[PDB]
Amino acid sequence: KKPKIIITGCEDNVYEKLPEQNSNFLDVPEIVPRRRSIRP
Amino acid sequence: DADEIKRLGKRFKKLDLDNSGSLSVEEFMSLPELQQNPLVQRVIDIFDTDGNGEVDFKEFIEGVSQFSVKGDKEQKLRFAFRIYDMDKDGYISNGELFQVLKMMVGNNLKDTQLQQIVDKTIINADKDGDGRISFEEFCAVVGGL
Amino acid sequence: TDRVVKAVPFPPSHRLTAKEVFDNDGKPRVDILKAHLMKEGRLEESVALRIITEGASILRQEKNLLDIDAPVTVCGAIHGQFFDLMKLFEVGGSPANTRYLFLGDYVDRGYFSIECVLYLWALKILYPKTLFLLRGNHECRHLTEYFTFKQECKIKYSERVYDACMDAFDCLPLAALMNQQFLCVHGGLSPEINTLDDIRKLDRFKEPPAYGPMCDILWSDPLEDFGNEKTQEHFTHNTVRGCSYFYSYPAVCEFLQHNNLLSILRAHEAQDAGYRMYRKSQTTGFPSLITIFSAPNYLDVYNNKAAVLKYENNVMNIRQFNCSPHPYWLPNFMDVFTWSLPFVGEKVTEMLVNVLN
Ligand SMILES: [Ca+2]
Ligand SMILES: [Ca+2]
Ligand SMILES: [Ca+2]
Ligand SMILES: [Ca+2]
Ligand SMILES: [Fe+3]
Repeated sequence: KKPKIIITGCEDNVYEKLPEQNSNFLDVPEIVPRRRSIRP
Repeated sequence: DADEIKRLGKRFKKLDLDNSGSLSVEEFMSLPELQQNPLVQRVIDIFDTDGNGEVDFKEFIEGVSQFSVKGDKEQKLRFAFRIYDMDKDGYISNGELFQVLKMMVGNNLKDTQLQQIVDKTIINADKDGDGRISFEEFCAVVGGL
Repeated sequence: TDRVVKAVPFPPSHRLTAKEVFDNDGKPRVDILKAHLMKEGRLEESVALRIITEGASILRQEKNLLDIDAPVTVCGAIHGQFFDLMKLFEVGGSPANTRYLFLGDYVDRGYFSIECVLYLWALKILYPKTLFLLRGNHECRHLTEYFTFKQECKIKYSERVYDACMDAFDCLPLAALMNQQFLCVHGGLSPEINTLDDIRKLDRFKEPPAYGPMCDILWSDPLEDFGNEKTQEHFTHNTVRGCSYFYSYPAVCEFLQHNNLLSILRAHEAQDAGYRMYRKSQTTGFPSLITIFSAPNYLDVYNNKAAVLKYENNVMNIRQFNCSPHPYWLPNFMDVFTWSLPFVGEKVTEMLVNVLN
């Protein structure tokens, strides 16, 4: 009596990549295993 | 201290390539250690107090003197405020903050991303609603939290 | 008259009042809220505290183990992605005519956590019987002061709003029993929870401790080789999280078979496709474990899809969706004066250092 499973997919994400920070200029700080989040 | 005036006169004299009593931007850029620097022009504009496009020896001393250890926190923040305030109207507008930041960031941020943080900075730091940040509004965020 | 770029919207400064948000019956107007929040518009601090308190009152009444019946949409971790939350409600169905069960992790990571809390708390007030919010590992006082949520409340609003959320997260239920078939938690199982009454006996109104079943409800994770185990150790130390346990495939199957359940819906772990159905249980025929992740393009670098689970008409429809454009923020909500002032002080100093020689 198990239910039916259906996947309704979509297209790939469309986002904007931050340009690489030239350390000579005023650069933006960086943000910080790849599956689970972060320990306390 | 008249000793410092005589000592800085020789250094001001070497920078004067045409010996005109004033220092142009191209005479400053003769220094190889000032090429890679986005705020050389802003300092030149702050030191200049007439609009001749040049810093004379009286403008040279008046500008350099604000950087000695003898100076309260208001002197240092006065010059820092004048970094963003381009037209020298006493306040920093949205464009003046976007323009100066555009020099320092180069191309590490796009125009659409630099403008967003500029507006939200003024929005959470404009205690009067005039659309600009004043010197007291500029000090309430710098130095401490 | 002095704005170079007009391609981005100038955020409004008018704080929404108590009359523009709440109607004459005490019902929050979510239409004015969504339109204002998406423009990065702030609310009045009295209104922001009012939405938190009236919502936490409804959350304090609810039980530790909620009874939810199909049809109901099951969401995963949001992680402060408010502009992706707007697409989640369009994929999973409007909340005015669709049941919702969130599995926690509404704050931290994404720089729109307070926008997510205010909007989900306003739907909880407007729909106190059809929308349900569970607790994650991030809805505590320890992680929010470490993952920029406290900074988000102090910059956008005030520290008093942060204190109200720490008292509202304590009211979030721990688990949910969906359609008398699935156990819906955040992290997973616990070595101290054999029956569903063990979930009911817990005092959720507190900060999640480092031990006990309440910590394992929000922090535990499945084994990396869930379903293909070397041993039969049901619960081993979760070495990735530093706390709680790793639950195995025999552990979940024994739990599903002991309480006569089908699967265990959870979040707490990121998935490349927004979902993951683990190994089928030999005594059920249905996936014994199902991870749901509702954050598309996690941390703006993962480039992952996010999926929602719409269980209706005996069909478990995992519906995926991609990300949406969101405004830019400097790390830790830093202004442009704090960011550029060191560069101003340094490069100007280098000038006179070489000018004066
Ligand atoms: Ca000259
Ligand atoms: Ca001059
Ligand atoms: Ca100005
Ligand atoms: Ca002002
Ligand atoms: Fe989590």
